[PDB]
Amino acid sequence: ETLSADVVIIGAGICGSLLAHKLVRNGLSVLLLDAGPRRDRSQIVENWRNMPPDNKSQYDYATPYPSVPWAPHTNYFPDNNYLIVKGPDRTAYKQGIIKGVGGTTWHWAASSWRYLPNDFKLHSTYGVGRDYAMSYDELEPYYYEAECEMGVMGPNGEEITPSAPRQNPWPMTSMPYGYGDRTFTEIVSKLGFSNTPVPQARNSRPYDGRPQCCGNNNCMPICPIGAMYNGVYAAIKAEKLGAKIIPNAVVYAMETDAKNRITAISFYDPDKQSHRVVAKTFVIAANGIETPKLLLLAANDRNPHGIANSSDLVGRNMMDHPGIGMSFQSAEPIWAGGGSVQMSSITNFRDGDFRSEYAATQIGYNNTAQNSRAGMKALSMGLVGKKLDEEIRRRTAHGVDIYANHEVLPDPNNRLVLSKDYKDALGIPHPEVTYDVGEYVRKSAAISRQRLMDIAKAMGGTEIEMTPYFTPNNAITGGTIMGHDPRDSVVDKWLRTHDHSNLFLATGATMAASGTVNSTLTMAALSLRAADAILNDLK
Amino acid sequence: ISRGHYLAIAADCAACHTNGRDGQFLAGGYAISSPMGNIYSTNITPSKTHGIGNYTLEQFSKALRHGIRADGAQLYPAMPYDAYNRLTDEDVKSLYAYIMTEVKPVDAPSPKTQLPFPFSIRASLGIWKIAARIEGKPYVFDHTHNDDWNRGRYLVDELAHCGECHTPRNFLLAPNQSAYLAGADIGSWRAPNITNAPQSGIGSWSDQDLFQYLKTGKTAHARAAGPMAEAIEHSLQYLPDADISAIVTYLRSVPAKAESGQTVANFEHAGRPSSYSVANANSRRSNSTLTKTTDGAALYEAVCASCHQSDGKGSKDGYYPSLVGNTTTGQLNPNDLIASILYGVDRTTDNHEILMPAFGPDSLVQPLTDEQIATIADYVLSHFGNAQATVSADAVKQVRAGGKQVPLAKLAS
Amino acid sequence: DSISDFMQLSAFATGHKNLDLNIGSALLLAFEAQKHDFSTQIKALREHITKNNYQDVEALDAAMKDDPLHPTLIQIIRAWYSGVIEDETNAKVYAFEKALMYQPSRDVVVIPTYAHNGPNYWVSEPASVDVMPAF
Ligand SMILES: Cc1cc2nc3c(=O)[nH]c(=O)nc-3n(C[C@H](O)[C@H](O)[C@H](O)COP(=O)(O)OP(=O)(O)OC[C@H]3O[C@@H](n4cnc5c(N)ncnc54)[C@H](O)[C@@H]3O)c2cc1C
Ligand code: HEC
Ligand code: HEC
Ligand code: HEC
Ligand code: F3S
Repeated sequence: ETLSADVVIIGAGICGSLLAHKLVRNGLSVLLLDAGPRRDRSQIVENWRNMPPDNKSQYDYATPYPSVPWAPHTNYFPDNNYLIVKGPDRTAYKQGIIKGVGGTTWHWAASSWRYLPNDFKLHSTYGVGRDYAMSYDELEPYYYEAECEMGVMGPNGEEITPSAPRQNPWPMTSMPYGYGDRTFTEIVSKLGFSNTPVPQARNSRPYDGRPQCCGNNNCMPICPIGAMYNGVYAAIKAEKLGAKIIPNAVVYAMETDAKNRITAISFYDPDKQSHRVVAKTFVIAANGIETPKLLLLAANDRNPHGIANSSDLVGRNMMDHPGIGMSFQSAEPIWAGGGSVQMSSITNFRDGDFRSEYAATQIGYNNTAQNSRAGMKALSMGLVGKKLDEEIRRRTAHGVDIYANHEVLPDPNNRLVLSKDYKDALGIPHPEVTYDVGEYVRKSAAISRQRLMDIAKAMGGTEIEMTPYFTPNNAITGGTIMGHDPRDSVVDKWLRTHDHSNLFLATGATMAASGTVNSTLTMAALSLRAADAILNDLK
Repeated sequence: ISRGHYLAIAADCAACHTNGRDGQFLAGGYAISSPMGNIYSTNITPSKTHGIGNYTLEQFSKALRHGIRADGAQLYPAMPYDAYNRLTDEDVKSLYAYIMTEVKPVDAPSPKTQLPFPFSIRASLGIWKIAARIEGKPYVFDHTHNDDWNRGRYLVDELAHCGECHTPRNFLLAPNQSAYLAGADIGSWRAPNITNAPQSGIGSWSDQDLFQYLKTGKTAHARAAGPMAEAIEHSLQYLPDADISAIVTYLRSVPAKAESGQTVANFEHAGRPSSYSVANANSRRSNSTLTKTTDGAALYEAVCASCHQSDGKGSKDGYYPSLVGNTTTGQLNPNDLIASILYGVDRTTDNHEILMPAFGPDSLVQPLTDEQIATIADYVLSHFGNAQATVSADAVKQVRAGGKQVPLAKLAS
Repeated sequence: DSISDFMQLSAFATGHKNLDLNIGSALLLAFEAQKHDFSTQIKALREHITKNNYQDVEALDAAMKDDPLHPTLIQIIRAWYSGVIEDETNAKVYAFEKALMYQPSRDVVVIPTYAHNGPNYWVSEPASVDVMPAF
């Protein structure tokens, strides 16, 4: 079988599933391919419950999702070494991904953020980084459409230090703060930092047939009742409308004609049997890591350097949010755990004139419950009886986790060369990232560390543990940079590859700037923009 | 509000003449899952072209009570005209005034109901009405009882038409007056017995509990779902406290219709102090897409134990109902439990909405198969609800299909 | 016999009388699988408690230090509180939402996957640190 369809989307993540749902909502036949298997939320919940408590204390977000050998994903507690990272800041790009129908949004914190207008003209405004191919106004309708689709709650009536001015209010209103968030907000307000609610793809009220969040505080890595948004919802909705989903479909090769248009693609099943797929329009929505890997791996005779790699920019300009963690015991109880895992963040330093010199930061407070961490730490101290219970209670009441993410400019040397030393069960080379944080982020962190120290001192923290390295934040952006010049970018403002007019890249790898906050909402907005472009093309 | 507005709210005409939350209101277009097909409610807004704007007082009274349209065609029994037949003339006049003056006209045609032969033609319904003994004199107050009892009976029978769904139907799909309020199957859902039977019905319910359930749909031992969700969130929650008290008073006087094999009340089933084993779940790790999780207790813990606690007693504040001592789980007929699992609970009272996520094939949170749903229901019944009740995959499939197909519907094949 | 002895020793060591029987049986089976002479250590420990008449596990831990029976007692306490016996990432979990390390904050901090009372409980003020909830 040749598996014909009008449009085939490689990757059933949030971007791929949203695009497929929008397409099938407009009378287009869509074939949805995913390298991973189908996943059930309840089974993931059971896997997390039976995960060892030490894997809950330290934030393991991949063990609940089994790593299939044909399409492995990152698992950093045994460090399966699927994603090899090199460079002076290799620790900053140990990104977590999940392969399957639903993608990495199976275990995200659902912090749906709208980029500031200056995030799309960073280069024109401050002289650093790259400019987006489109302005914020051109993405605002798609921002709102994505927010309505996933049900993004937020601080409807509030005034915020710049927060992407909205034409319409949020579909919901932000759920009330927990005790920890209120205490943190008061402390940082006394310290001069503005703690504001994080716009989340969470249900403060029943919505889309999904319940209100009971505050399980387990948004990372699975919400047992499904009160967040996951890409599996869009995948299910698209399948209900006629889209065909083929799990365990590892796309490995693409075929091109004389006009460089993509004519057909091929994928492997777990048994390494190749199936061919022919469609009018091809879309790759895999990842900021898997999409450049597929583009480089499927290099043809017409494209020796890789698909849509005429500019030699596929895999370059990879950015993320290098974060600095911090853990300590507050003098006053914080009782972390009430509500979501990420309810608030300090958006005071999301913009300013300082961005021409050093990166802008997003200081936040982690609201994950500390009972597991407190119990493990107290047991590690060799306490017994009543003292053990008192120590567990004190450590779970005073446990505080503080992070500080930054913005990294698109550096051409942050490559995604295919590894020449490692492969998987299908023989596909593992991705390999050479990550350098850069002087921008280093200068930003020089001040962010002082800010974290001030926050710790304000709470009178003890046992202050600070990460000496940079931590990842799973906002895999760049790899197929966007722009107007075909020789300086991979895709145009419509997320269509310059080399092949037949191919669309509906991933976060198209973004020209990492921004200061999480970037999946912008990914969804770009996917919906690409959906509009595809619909105009085919009709 | 005007008298006509209150009567329209009590009669729940806006629940079936409004196509869900959207579709204006009283504009028709709502699909009623009749046993032999789909019957669409007609437009009621006073539109002189697409509604009933040209209806006279006599024509409207005929349509409301005797089920005869303006042109002369018989309305389908989906109209509870067998219940509205005893409405007083003043009430009908007030309703007519409310429909003519207090609702803006809507010019939008409703889908035409197309039933299979011999139900295609709406002319044989005269013989059906003759056989159903529908005709009756308008309601009058019985002087043997007090005014509260009379008003409660009026609300239960004529206006709110509780017997439309809580009274079983005979072969001809006519009301079975012998088993008055004895419980009935209305498709995917089953309306329980609500007579004064201490064990089979609601005789053991406290007056405060019954009043709270009718007003809000939420009580410690029972939660309203499905047709009660709609009925309470559209009509009952807006009724005055006096009307609900009258309804409770009348219900307390309903003759009891005992059920076969009933020993304790549906809400008096104690929970078995048992649960699942965490240790046994270790082998099921690295086993996404739970198909090897055939254990009922493990399935309940994975899917349902997040909200209703592992012991089934629910949350402390009562937001998540206690499956132990719950009427839906304590029912001998597990139809309501299977329906709750398949479709969920969605009730918006006083602008505040609870929501069970659906767990059927069309679920967004966690789709479940018939075997998995049957196993979960069996575990819930054995441990938290009625032990004697049992659920098989065939029962779940039949509830999904819309309940038992009545023998009368088989005649259109 | 052995299961009852293990349950009694666990009740003494953890200091809490209410211990799940199924969880205890699974823990005992896992311990005997890991150590083939576990029951001998259990009997030696209980003999020590009976002979020295230790009121609580505080006194038993303060005394008997450096004895070869300390590691197994600490292992029993850790297994009952955390629900695991091994430190690896694939270790079997024998108790979640019932492990004794979650109970001291059960009244305030949510055992993550299992919900607390209602979708807006966190608006209320939390309890004092200085009070132990139950068990
Ligand atoms: C722990 C964690 C927390 C996060 N929290 C947040 C947050 O709060 N806010 C936020 O905005 N973002 C957050 N993110 C980021 C978010 O998860 C991702 O940005 C987003 O899911 C990107 O999804 P995607 O559709 O682009 O790709 P994915 O959803 O990751 O993958 C799409 C699919 O493509 C498939 N695929 C890959 N390669 C191939 C191939 N060659 N052939 C076929 N199929 C293939 C994969 O199997 C996958 O199912 C978080 C991420 C992590 C790991
Ligand atoms: C007129 C106002 C009434 C009154 C007084 C009652 N009903 Fe109903 N009812 C319907 C359904 C489908 C259910 C059960 C849903 C489920 O299975 O969870 C009920 C339930 C009740 C109860 C609770 C009894 C118990 O759960 O044991 C009570 C006290 C009750 N009802 C009283 C269906 C309908 C319906 C549509 C067909 C209509 C109209 C009514 N009910 C009306 C009334
Ligand atoms: C696992 C699949 C189950 C099972 C077997 C049941 N539930 Fe729930 N449930 C939830 C809520 C919020 C309600 C009530 C709505 C409201 O009161 O606003 C319910 C209701 C039920 C019932 C009905 C009780 C009655 O009618 O008296 C039953 C039989 C039932 N449930 C069984 C919430 C959730 C939930 C999210 C928090 C999850 C998951 C489940 N329920 C799962 C299950
Ligand atoms: C508020 C009290 C109430 C009034 C007044 C009312 N209905 Fe209807 N009504 C229907 C259906 C279905 C029809 C058409 C079926 C038929 O043709 O037999 C109908 C027909 C009518 C008609 C005939 C008009 C025409 O064009 O067919 C009128 C008038 C009417 N209803 C008024 C479902 C309902 C339901 C069930 C949800 C309820 C409750 C209900 N109706 C309550 C009410
Ligand atoms: S996503 Fe929801 S179910 Fe709880 S864990 Fe977070 S509020």
